[PDB]
Amino acid sequence: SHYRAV
Amino acid sequence: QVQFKLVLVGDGGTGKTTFVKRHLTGEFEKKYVATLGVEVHPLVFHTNRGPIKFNVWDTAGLEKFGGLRDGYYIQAQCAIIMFDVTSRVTYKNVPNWHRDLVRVCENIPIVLCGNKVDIKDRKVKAKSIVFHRKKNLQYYDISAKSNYNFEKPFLWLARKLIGDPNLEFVAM
Amino acid sequence: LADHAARQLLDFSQKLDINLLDNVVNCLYHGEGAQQRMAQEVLTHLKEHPDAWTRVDTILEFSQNMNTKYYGLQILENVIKTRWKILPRNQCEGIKKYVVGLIIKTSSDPTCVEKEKVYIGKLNMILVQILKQEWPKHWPTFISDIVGASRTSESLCQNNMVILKLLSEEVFDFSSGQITQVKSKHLKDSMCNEFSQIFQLCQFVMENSQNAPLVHATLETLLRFLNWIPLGYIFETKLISTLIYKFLNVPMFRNVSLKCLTEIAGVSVSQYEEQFVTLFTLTMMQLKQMLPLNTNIRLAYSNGKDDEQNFIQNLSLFLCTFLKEHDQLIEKRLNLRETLMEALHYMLLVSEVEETEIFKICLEYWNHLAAELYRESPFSTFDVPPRRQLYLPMLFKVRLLMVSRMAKPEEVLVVENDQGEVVREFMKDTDSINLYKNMRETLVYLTHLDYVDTERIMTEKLHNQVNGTEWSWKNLNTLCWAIGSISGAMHEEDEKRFLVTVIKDLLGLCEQKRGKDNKAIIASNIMYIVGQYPRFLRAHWKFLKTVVNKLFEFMHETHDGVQDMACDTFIKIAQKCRRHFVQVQVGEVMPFIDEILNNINTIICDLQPQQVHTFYEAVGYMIGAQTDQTVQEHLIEKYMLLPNQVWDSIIQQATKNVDILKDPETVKQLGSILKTNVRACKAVGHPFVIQLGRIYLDMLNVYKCLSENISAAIQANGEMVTKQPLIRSMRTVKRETLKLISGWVSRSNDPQMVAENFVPPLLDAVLIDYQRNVPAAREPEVLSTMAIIVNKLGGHITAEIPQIFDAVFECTLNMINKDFEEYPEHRTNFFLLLQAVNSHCFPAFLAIPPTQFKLVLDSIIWAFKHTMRNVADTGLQILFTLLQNVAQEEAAAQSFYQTYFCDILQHIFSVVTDTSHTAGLTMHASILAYMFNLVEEGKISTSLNPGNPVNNQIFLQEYVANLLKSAFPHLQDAQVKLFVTGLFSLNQDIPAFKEHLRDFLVQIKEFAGEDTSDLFLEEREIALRQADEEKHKRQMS
Ligand SMILES: Nc1nc2c(ncn2[C@@H]2O[C@H](COP(=O)(O)OP(=O)(O)OP(=O)(O)O)[C@@H](O)[C@H]2O)c(=O)[nH]1
Ligand SMILES: [Mg+2]
Repeated sequence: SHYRAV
Repeated sequence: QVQFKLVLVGDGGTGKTTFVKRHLTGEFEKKYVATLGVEVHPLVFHTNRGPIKFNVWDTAGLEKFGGLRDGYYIQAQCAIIMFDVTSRVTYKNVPNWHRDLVRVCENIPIVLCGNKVDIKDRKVKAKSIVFHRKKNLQYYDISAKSNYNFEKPFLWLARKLIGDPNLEFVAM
Repeated sequence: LADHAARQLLDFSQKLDINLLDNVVNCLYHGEGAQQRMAQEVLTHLKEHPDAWTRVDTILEFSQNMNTKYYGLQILENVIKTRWKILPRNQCEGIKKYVVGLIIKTSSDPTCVEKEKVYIGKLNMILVQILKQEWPKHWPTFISDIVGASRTSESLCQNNMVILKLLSEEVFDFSSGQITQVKSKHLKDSMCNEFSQIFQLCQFVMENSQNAPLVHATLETLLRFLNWIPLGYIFETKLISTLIYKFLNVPMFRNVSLKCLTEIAGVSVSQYEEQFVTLFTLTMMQLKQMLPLNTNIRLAYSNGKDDEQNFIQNLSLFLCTFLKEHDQLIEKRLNLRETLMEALHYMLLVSEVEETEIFKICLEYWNHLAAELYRESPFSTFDVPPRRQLYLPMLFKVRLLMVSRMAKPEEVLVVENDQGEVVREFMKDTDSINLYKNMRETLVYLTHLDYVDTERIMTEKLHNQVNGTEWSWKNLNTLCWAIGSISGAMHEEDEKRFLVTVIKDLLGLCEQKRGKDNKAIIASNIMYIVGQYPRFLRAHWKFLKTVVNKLFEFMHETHDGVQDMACDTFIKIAQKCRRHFVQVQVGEVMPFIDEILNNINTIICDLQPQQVHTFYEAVGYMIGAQTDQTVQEHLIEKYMLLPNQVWDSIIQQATKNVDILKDPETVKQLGSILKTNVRACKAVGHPFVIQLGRIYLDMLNVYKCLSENISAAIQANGEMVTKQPLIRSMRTVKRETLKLISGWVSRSNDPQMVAENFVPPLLDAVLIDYQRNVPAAREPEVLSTMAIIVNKLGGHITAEIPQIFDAVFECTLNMINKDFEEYPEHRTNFFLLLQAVNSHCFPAFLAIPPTQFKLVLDSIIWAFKHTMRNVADTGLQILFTLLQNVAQEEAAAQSFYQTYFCDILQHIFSVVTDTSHTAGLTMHASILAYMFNLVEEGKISTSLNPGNPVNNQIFLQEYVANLLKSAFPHLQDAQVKLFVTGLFSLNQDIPAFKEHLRDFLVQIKEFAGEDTSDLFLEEREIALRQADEEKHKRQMS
């Protein structure tokens, strides 16, 4: 999927 | 005589100059006069095994007067990152100061100091200060006004640099 | 020579002197005196010049000292960050080639890499800055090229791993405040789209490479990547198994691999349960091999090296993280129960380490576990709850840990005041107090789970103290702190029995022990324990009376610390059991308050003045519990008799001859009397008015006279006279007078009486005296005092606000108008007073001369321009509240708008675009948002351009656009137009407004030239339009 918010 | 280099960094108006001046002369400064660039101040402590000198490089926490910035960190032996427990933004910027510091100093002793703990209204709660954990930094609550814990960071740095966990200041 | 060198360096019409630059930098890094500062200034000026980089290459072609090379790289990085968008493409390509070639050349040589790592790091950071500027639009094949170069060579692979780590840090960790939202999102998407190749390279290096430094660098890069990469790359590959098997057990990879495992464990998803269970199981299996459960982790840490201590800390972190996250997941598996217990065992072992931070992590986990178990079922030992049944075997171990390592309940500090007074103070919320609070909460939860086990542990500890096996002052103090911490955690009957047993055993121990010091320690511990159980003392009157009489007896004990302990315990008991000193107790003829008051002189004959003040505060707490008005008044009169005698004697002496007020001893006596009065007022509250009413006028007579003296002294020998003891005592008297007035007014429940009686004397005694004083002699507390009064009186003091201003306002403004530094306390208190007046006495502002209101507005603007954070925040709050108040009153709203709206907006924008005022950004945005909403709804019904009756919104758009363009000429018209449209569109979304302001702040620091590609004008406009539509829909709803 897409990256994760930090 | 053994003398190290200490780099004191942190946001503007956190108490770096006040802390250094209180250690140098004992007088508390009530007015905020922003530092321009960096000021080098020699502190001398007396341990049970001789005198130890910290050449503190009190840097400017404001971008406008930042100066060389990372140029000061070169050849630094220890560091103190200071923030203000009455302003959350000062703590929120601790990661940035740490990042700038490590890039020039791969592995040095680092003390994270939270100043102004004497003020009744505390904005950075003691339970929210967790940055030092994953970074192997030594955290200390200090107070330049009230002299609370004001000597612990230097003692920890001296112990780390000399490698003697049983080192103490005698104030001879 | 120095000035000539500086001029030569800054003279860009002549060739740079590399030797001179090297000498200057060597002086900076090894100088002594003004030479180092001069070198700093010269280097900063040289870096500032826009044409410095034209010499940077030359420096890198001729410099010998690494410091000068670092300086040149700093200049180059500044140029890349700022002006990269206006340089010719040929120059950009040349810089790219030079940077890449230098990186490759320096990384190729192992000796050069070893010698200078700061140079390599700076070069990598410059490369990352170039990547941020260009990649991927102008460098679409960077990722593939670096992957191939890494695959070809090992040193190049290590350098590329470092570069990729830096890129990830700058794109995902430190993007906010340095990259706009649109460009940050673009960079994140680009990094995530090409991450497959990077992950494949990392996996290849981990699985195949045998070069330890390269594997370490790859592990560090992976640790950095784990913060953001999609979960699939973690929980659907061999990453966890590879880390646990190939690196976790290796001595030189254990720390970094454990950090990676901790980062993986911190993740919380509901579809990778098997992966988390496998992670836990394999990590536990490895740990049991590399760290036997029979090891003494405390001794290992004590004698361990830095790597060992870091490993122990990381192990504690990993255990705490994974347990707090997936304890329920692990519990559900029966076959893993033993493993779970082993994990707990490890925690307990680490809990024995003499390290504050490691213990804090372990205690955080213990608190979480105890809280969860208590929430499951708060009842004590029906069938035991499932989770409690699982954890029963070690809950007693946790209880023993809590009791054996209890932290000090309170922190006491000796501080020298401004005047030189040595004062004992209690810290409110520090790290150590938080530690004690967490330990107390954990122990209270555990005791609620079952009190028999806690009582048994405490009894065993007390027995071991009695028999001498574990006897020491530290152990007794810790045990007594643990006993006190659990107050109220058990029923009244069990508490009574347990406390009776504990006190009997402690008294026996005190009897058996020999020496004054041991007896003092044991007695102090007994007093602390009894003072922590107010319910016990309330239940039994004989015990309470015996305790109080024992405290009075101790108050005559000259042994160090006994009197302070007695006074602290007495005030604690008086506060907690106040209602039991005023009523008549069975077997008594009169209430204990009368008995104490009759013998007050003989009780405090040996106490020090601060202890006397504490005793008076405790007695005042007791007095304040008397509900009857007449008896309370009689008690108050009998209560202040001793201070009042000295007060009256001093007043009569002064009336006979005012010169007595210059006698230092009289001033010390007055200060002590006023401190006693302040403490009594704090303890008693409103009914103390009578005492104040008895001395008020006389106090105001002592204040003013003393004030005058101080001023005279300053006029005779300057400010240095303020350091003399006599002036310090006079200032102490003045400050105590102000403290008494402020305290009573704050605690007084009668604004009308206060305004009628106590304010008019203040107007002349303090305010006009404050005005007549020289600037050096003015007391800042006055202003603060007034603020308090206003905060309490509001509408009852509005009529007096003008006069008050005429006494303090102008004379104060002229003191804090020449700079932002001098008289910090005066600025703070003045703006607090202005805030109080604005919040509670706005009609005073609405009913003053227009010139005075203009001066007030100018003072507020001066306030929010301050470097001091508190002053600026107060100014911003004042401005926001003033805007709301003006909006509330319709009549003057239009006039205020047409007179000050544009000026306030201009000043707000001036502070907003300043880096020194970012801490107040939130408030800035709020104000701005409100203002723009005010201009968009139509509240301003009068055009702000009388000459041209144009729509308010259009006029404001043009005005702000022109103001920003003039302030920052290098901005593009499209940039300013988009910024203004967002200002007028995001006015109902404060977080979005603040993000927009941050985007503008980062934009104005970069010269975008004529390039509109990096601005993402289309995406930003689409976002603004979506926000406008959402706000419109919310308005319709
Ligand atoms: N309440 C309180 N104020 C303090 C304390 N220490 C310093 N201050 C105040 O906080 C401000 C700090 O000013 P400086 O010492 O110049 O701060 P700095 O961080 O060195 O400033 P820059 O050089 O601009 O980064 C001043 O107002 C100090 O008087 C403290 O322990 N308590
Ligand atoms: Mg400073």
